[PDB]
Amino acid sequence: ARQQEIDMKRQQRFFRIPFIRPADQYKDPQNKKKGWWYAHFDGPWIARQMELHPDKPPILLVAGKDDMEMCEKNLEETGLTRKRGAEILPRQFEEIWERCGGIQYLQSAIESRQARPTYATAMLQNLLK
Repeated sequence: ARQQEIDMKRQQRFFRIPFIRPADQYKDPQNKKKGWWYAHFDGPWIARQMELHPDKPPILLVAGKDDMEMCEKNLEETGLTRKRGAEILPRQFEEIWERCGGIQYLQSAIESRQARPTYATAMLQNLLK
């Protein structure tokens, strides 16, 4: 069943990491746009992904659809966890998620059965009201 897929009984971890682009990093100390990478991992994998770059629009990625775009490494295989407190709050993630159009993207794959009902999709269904 739908809920059977989502199943809100797994691990939920959200993180973020503000890293500067190498190219801009050295070519110009001032002209070094900072890119923020956030990802809401679920258990050993992830279900929500969002990228923000001063030069690159809000790249909203999700499991199933942008499985190749989003993080392709388990929590330990990611690195954000190893960092110095990469974790974050769900309020911030959903803050930007709505600030751009993540829900719309999810609702699109959700209906097309591409979003892969894992957790965000269900959370989205509730976030719709």
